[PDB]
Amino acid sequence: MDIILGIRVQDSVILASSKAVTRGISVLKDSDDKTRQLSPHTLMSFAGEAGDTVQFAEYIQANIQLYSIREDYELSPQAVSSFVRQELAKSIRSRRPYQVNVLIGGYDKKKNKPELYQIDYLGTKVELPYGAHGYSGFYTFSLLDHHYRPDMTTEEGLDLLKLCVQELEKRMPMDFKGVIVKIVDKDGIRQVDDF
Amino acid sequence: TGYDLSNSVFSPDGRNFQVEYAVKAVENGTTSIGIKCNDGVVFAVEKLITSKLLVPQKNVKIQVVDRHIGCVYSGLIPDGRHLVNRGREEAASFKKLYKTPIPIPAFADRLGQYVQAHTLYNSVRPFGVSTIFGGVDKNGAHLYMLEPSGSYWGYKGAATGKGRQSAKAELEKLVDHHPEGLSAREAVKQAAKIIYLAHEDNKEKDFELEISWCSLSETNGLHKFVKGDLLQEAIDFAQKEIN
Amino acid sequence: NNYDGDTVTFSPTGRLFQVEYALEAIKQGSVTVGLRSNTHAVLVALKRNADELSSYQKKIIKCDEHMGLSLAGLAPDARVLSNYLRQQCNYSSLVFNRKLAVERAGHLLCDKAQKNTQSYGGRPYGVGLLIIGYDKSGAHLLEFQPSGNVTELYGTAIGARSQGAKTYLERTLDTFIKIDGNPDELIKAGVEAISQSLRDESLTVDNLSIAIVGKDTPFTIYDGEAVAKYI
Amino acid sequence: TTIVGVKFNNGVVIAADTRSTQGPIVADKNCAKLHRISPKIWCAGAGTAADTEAVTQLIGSNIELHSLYTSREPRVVSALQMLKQHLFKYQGHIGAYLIVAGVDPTGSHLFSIHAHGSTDVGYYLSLGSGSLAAMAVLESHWKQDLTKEEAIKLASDAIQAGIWNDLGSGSNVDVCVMEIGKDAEYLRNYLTPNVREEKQKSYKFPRGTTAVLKESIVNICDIQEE
Amino acid sequence: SDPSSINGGIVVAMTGKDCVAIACDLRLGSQSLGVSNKFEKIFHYGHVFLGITGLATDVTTLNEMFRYKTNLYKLKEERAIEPETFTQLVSSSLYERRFGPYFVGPVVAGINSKSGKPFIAGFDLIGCIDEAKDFIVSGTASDQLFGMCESLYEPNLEPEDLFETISQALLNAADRDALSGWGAVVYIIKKDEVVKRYLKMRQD
Amino acid sequence: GSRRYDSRTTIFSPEGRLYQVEYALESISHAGTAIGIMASDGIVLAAERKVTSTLLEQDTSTEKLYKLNDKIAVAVAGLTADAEILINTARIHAQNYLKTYNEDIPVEILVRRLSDIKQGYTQHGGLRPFGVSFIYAGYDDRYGYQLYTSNPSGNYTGWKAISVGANTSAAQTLLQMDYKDDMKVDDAIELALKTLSKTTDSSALTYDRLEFATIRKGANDGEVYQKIFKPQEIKDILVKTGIT
Amino acid sequence: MTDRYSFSLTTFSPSGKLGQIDYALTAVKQGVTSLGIKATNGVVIATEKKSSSPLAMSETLSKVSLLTPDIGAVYSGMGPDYRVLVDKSRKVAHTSYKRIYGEYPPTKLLVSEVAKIMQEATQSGGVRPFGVSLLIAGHDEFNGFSLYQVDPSGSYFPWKATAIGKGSVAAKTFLEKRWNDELELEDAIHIALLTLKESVEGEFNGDTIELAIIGDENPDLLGYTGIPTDKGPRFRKLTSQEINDRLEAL
Amino acid sequence: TSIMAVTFKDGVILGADSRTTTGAYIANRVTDKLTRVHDKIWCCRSGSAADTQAIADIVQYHLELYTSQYGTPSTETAASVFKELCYENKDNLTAGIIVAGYDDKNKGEVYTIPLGGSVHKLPYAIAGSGSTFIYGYCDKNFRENMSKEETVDFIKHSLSQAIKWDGSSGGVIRMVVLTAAGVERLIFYPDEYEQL
Amino acid sequence: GYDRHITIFSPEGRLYQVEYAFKATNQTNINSLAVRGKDCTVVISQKKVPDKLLDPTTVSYIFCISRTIGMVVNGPIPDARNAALRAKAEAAEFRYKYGYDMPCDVLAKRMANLSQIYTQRAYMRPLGVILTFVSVDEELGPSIYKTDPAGYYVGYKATATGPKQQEITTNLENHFKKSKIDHINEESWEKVVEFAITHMIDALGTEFSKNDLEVGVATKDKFFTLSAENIEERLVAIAEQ
Ligand SMILES: [Cl-]
Ligand SMILES: [Mg+2]
Ligand SMILES: [Mg+2]
Ligand SMILES: [Mg+2]
Ligand SMILES: [Mg+2]
Ligand SMILES: [Mg+2]
Ligand SMILES: [Mg+2]
Repeated sequence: MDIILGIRVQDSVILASSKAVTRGISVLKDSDDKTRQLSPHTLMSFAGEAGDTVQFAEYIQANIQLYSIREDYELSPQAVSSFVRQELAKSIRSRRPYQVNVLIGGYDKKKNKPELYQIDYLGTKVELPYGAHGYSGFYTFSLLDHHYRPDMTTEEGLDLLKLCVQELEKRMPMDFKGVIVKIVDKDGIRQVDDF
Repeated sequence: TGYDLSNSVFSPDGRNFQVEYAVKAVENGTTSIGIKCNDGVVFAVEKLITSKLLVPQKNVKIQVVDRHIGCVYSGLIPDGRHLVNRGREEAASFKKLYKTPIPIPAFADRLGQYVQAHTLYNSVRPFGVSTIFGGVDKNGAHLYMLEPSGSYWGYKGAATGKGRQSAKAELEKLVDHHPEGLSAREAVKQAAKIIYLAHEDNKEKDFELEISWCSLSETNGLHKFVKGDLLQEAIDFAQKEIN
Repeated sequence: NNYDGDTVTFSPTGRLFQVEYALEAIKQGSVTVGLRSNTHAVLVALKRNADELSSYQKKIIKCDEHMGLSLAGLAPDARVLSNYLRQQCNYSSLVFNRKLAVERAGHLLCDKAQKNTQSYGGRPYGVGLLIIGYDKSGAHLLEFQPSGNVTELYGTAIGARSQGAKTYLERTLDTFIKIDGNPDELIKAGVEAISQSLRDESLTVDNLSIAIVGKDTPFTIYDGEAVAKYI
Repeated sequence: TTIVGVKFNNGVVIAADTRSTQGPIVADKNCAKLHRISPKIWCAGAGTAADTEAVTQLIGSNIELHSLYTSREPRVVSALQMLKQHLFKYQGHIGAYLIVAGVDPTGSHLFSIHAHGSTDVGYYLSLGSGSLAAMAVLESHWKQDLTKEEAIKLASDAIQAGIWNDLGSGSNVDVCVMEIGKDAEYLRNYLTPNVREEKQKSYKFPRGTTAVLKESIVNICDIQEE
Repeated sequence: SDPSSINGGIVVAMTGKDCVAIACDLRLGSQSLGVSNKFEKIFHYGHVFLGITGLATDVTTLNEMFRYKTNLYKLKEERAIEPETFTQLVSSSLYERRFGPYFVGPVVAGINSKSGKPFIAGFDLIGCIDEAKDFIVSGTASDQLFGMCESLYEPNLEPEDLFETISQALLNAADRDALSGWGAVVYIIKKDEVVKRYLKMRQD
Repeated sequence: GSRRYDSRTTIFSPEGRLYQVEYALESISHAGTAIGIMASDGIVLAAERKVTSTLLEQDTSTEKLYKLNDKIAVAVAGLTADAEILINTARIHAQNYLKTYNEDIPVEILVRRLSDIKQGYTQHGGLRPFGVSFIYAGYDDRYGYQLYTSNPSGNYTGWKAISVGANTSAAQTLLQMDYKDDMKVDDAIELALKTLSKTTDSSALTYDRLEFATIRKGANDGEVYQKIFKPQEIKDILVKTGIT
Repeated sequence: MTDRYSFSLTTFSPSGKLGQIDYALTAVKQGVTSLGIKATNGVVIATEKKSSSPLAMSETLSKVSLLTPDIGAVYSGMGPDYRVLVDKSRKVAHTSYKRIYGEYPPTKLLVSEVAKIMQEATQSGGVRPFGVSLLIAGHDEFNGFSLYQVDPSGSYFPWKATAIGKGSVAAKTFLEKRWNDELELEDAIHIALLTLKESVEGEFNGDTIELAIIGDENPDLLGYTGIPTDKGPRFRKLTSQEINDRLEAL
Repeated sequence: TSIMAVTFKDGVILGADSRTTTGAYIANRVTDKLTRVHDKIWCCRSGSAADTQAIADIVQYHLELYTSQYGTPSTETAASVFKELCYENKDNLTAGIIVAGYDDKNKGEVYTIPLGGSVHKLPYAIAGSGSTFIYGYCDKNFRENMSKEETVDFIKHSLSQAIKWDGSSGGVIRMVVLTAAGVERLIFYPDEYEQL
Repeated sequence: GYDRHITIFSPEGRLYQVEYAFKATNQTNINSLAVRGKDCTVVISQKKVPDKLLDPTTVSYIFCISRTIGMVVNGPIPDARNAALRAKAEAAEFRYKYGYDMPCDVLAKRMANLSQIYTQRAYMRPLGVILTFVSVDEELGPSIYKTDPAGYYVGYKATATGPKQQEITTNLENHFKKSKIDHINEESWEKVVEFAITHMIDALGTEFSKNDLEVGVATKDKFFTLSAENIEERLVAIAEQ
């Protein structure tokens, strides 16, 4: 559970997350989905220490779902990201912090804009056109810095994402067993089943 | 009215009726006394034999605190035990911190403050006992008597319970006839007599005499129960005086 | 009257009515007898049923190998107090490798009951207890009242019509105290004592409950056909 | 940091340098190290600068409330007792090293306090990294029955020794004189022996030297009417 | 490992004639990796400006904390907080975390609305106040900034001259620091107008 | 013990009413009337100060209208001291929300929170309830302009126009008569003052006996402005509407 | 033990009255008269030193109290209740303000804190309300001079001038005729002494009257020199002699 | 530090040097290590200056409160209070205290409380870093029931040697005399005791 | 009518439990008097030992609170000792925290504050006592400060407490009306005690033996009580002129 990438194009946010889970010297699973839907138009991917990642993600999910029911209203991606950041900033000075890095990809229905937020385990939040955690950015950012436009289509974003994964697969020592790719737009969240 | 329904309420007189009602429970109890002698103190109590089935000399009433203090009380016996348990905790913490055994005046105030605290709130009931206690410390012999209000003074002789008036009169004679003082062995004899004389107020049932003493010369300043020959000698002296 | 609303209130004559009302619950309870010699101590209890389909309410509770009691009044209060005695007996054994003296057990029960008579919110215990035991000073019998008063006796009885058994034991005092080294005869004296408190009903096989403890006898309870011998 | 305290005829004087440092870098060249606990009780602090300021303010606040409660002017022994018990409780973790001085109805007083909560009495004291340089001067020139003028001179000379010889100390000398039956006189920058010389060159730039991408007015005003 | 240099960044403030200036770089990084070139480190509450360097999560947390507190202040006091008062509030708030501190280097800048007096102040991570007349510096290139400010600064500079001085102090300091740069902002603050200028600089 | 002196503030009557809530509402019925009117382009808050004095410093005085944040204000009817306790709690809640989500708190969420605090005092704790009724005037980007009221029971409801305090029966009838949905702020200002002028127990309605506030998008472009009226400004609007 | 009175002792009656607050106001009515007058360049607060015995030293009993260097207080009603409120008010000025902002609170906010404490004694468990009404005079930079009244309920109101206690109704009428927005501090003191004479039966002099002002900064009362911005307290208690001097020009 | 207390015919005398060090720097050369906890009950302090001052202040408080309730405390009682604080907080304290006092009933008494918080009643006691060098001298020269003048000489000579060899000890020799006659302070300067 | 049982306001704005606590104050039927000299403060109180079985040495209403502060109490002995213990604890704590001896007036204020709390909090009853604190304060000199169940306190030139307080008060008032000073102009405390006893004799109209009185004296740095023989010497001097 180490690779997560995100890219915000014209009308959508695309999140790509690796499928591998390793216990010791053995790869236990090659189809793991490192993501949770927080609301119909907000998706969060995650990576960090074993256990903490899913526990934190599900805890956030429960809280946003609770808010949605109470107010009969979907929080904006910005509001959700701020809530998540505070929880991590809270957590870093706890007895045992939650070692979890996240990307939040959401489509704001009010502003009609896609939004990508990158938050690390310290509670360091930034809004970006594209982002990553760990070492993923070391391999991929030079390609994204070169090819990225803000007026890219979803299809062009997927093609640039394929190039990023290919570079990861070439130069990265670990085998991460490919990625699951999900798109967040005005119509909601869907998974690209062939990548 | 209604001032007597709740503890710690001042009546228009400035009285705490609940404490005064606790005194009634004390006045209902058996007679207990204390006598201050030349180098110590003597305690004695009337134990009513309600039935033949009571095992003689087993239901002990006088209680020791630390190793140098004796305590006896009249009224609600459980309340007295509760007070002595506290007294024992107070004496232990004093000795723990200061090393020396608790002085009698110091011990008297510890009991006094605790009993007084049970007159401050409506969530507790006052103590239904008057406690006579004392012993020997570094400054000599001390005898005290403590009431339900928390009030206590030092005494030459003390008495409480149903036959307190009779006992007091007897104690007053001893004070007048012995300004130089009374010996420990004499005080034991006199204590037996006074309980026997005070038993006229409880003449329906027969009773059992119980005596204890702390004396610098006779008990090395430690609290001990009067047993065997010395107890019988005191009983004989007492029986001779009533006839 | 105006002074019986709670345990924290003395009456004008210095009485505690809630404690007296708790004492009344014991008088409504079924009769139980206690007596001892110099070698053994015995409990005899008349158990009470709800109706003919029901069981007979147990009256005797074991506290340790050398100690136990019988109850009269609120049974759940006896369970609380007997549980406390079990713990205290057990604390003495585990910490000091020492069997708890019966006299000390009585002092502990007195103090526990007393706290419920001086504080607001609580209530007095609504049960009376007869504690028998054999310790380093021989056989013992104690009577517990929820006022806090605990008394060591040769023999006694508590519950409804207990006065009849108590008078009998007061007559028989010189006889039953001398029954040393004969458990069956001591029990007989107890069964004869409790018989002085019966009216209309008699001692049957599921009605009678007996317990005994002594010199070389652990605290054991007899019920059912084990007491037919004494009927 | 160099701080000293000196007793004299009818009172006490304290003094300090004005350099605060973060490692080898000078953070502030004119720092104020003479703190007021109460009008006539002043203290100077060495060690962790935030701790010396915080502990002085806290005890100063409680001293003020105590003074109002008792209808009496605050005493130096009270400030001392409150400071030491606070510092002792925190077992040296509050890194405050103070010289406390003042006048009160009892007289004039001078004490030092360690961070772990130990205190000392003396006629002359010094604390901080330059305390050895200062104490050398004090041990050479101190005498009994000093006048006000002699004490101020001795105190400032002791700080100067720290300024010139200790790298942890520098810039200016601050002084506060507390005399019996008088207002305490705080003499900020009593000596100024370290003014920077004029530079060889002016480094004022021509306007338009810096490249600019965007300009905009920042709205600092509240939401407007109409 | 060192929390005060993980993310990098710098802030500098200066006083001039009837004006103050405060400036900062725009970089946020994860040690060697540059993450954001739009991470502004200067915030304002009414007319009082606060720059914060150090650990980025604490920068964001403290901004939110001081917005929180200055908003309550305003509702109760019925007036905007002044630079002198806010400085004490920052100090108090930092010291309350004495043994678990925010890893930051805050810098206050502003003009008192009643006296018209220019004001700047700096703090260490635990609350100690540095109230300099001339300039305050903070961040991973504070040594560099001290060097620039000490030589470039002169008192009583006019607003547009102060802009050039503080800009050149920031830029050249940042270009000698690996963890600072990636853009820069300068605020020029007068009693009732504030101008914000983004500077062009090298992007390495 | 202590039970003897317990009034038992959180019990039902045989009819299923909460004694203390009902009696608190009786208290509030003697408080100065406060009115809220919602228009398409803003909200008006108008309230009557209780029998004042000439020596009262009006320009620094506040007993009726309070600011919770930049978007939300309240009008008070009842015990002023009780209100300030709740007002400060609401101010904190608004800032807690803003810190957490980085967005201004929606009006209803603030109202529900305060109303829940009132509710708690009626169900547990054995304490007397807050003798306060609020009118909430606020704006957010979900529902726009909103009026709410809450009372000591902790029940709250939404309104186009509403009154609390004294003579609410008379006031509500007058508002129900003249209120229309397409009404504007300037019209609502007039309606509020006219209603107070007719319902007041005083001889005449003057500037020194009033507190007034508006919430307008009459702030330069897409944003909202709160205006707590000054004594001279209340005097001017009284002349403009033709009451003095 | 334990405080088992966890329920309110002040409750609404069927008519909507809070009895204990009304009764606390009645206790205030029985109290000795105290007043306050605000001038353009200051505020004055005054009261009678009703000595319980001539053997008592009435100088040791301070009815007018310094809360901060720029804020003072006086009362009518129960003296002991006032004394403990002054202790709490002095402390809260530090704990909830000075230790946070490094400066003393403005008058209105300190009043607000005192009011809150008095409100809580009206709702919290097992307590009665305070049996005092306070008059708090003060100055701060941005609000200028101010005068506030605080009642047992916790309600507070700002005044140009007012009176509380025994003869407050007559005194307030007297103040309405004399007050204007152009009064100088010495004029306000003169009016205060005139007003206070009406409610006093016996001796009327500097030893039986207690009077303080919030006015100009007093650098002579600061206790130290050297800091220009620190100019001294605005609160000053007038001496017995200073009062008598103004009673000759009465 | 060099401290000692010595019982004699008329009572007890406490003795001490005046040097406090931070490493090799003498932070105070005129320290008063003889500390009053009650009128005629004093103590000599060694170890952490912070700890021993804190302890002594607490003891002074306890004995002041004791006196208000129960009258003058015995020296044994004072030693017991010292011990309770030192024993129960042994993990967090570095304190070596000698307690000395005069009763009329008991006369002069000396109690030493070393690091662990144990108590030892002795005719005389020595403690502090400098005491190591005078175990031989003090054992050979101490007699019971000495005169005031003899006891002063014994302490003066003993602490002189402790000062001579121990770098952590020095300055003036302070002494406090506890008898029926009252409390007397003595001081002896280097020029006096160095030539002994 | 539960407003009379606990410390809440009656319709008249009164606290009846406080008023009834004042009445308990006179339950002992003892009168006390306090006066100030030049260098001292003297307090005298009647001593009545009605029972022959009592140890008269233990019968006392004068307390040594600290080395400098003395306290005489008017009221029942249980509440008196309650107040005495608390005052001793407060005085000792003060010295530990603030590094100097607690002043007489500061202790009086503290005990007065504690008493105020009992008049406001329902669960605590007032103590039925009046406390007269005496000392020679290092700043204020000879000091008399008295506290009551209402939580009221004030300093005094002289004062009297008990059933016949008015007679003693007027007697003292008349003397100070003559002398026109705030104290007894006398060098020795012995003569100040003689003044105090003489004026109590005049005011009450009763003669005293050595066992009928109890005397406390405050001087600089100590407060002490006189023995019966010390009082006898005082009574002899009074009779011989
Ligand atoms: Cl207090
Ligand atoms: Mg990040
Ligand atoms: Mg330590
Ligand atoms: Mg760079
Ligand atoms: Mg680069
Ligand atoms: Mg040496
Ligand atoms: Mg009360």
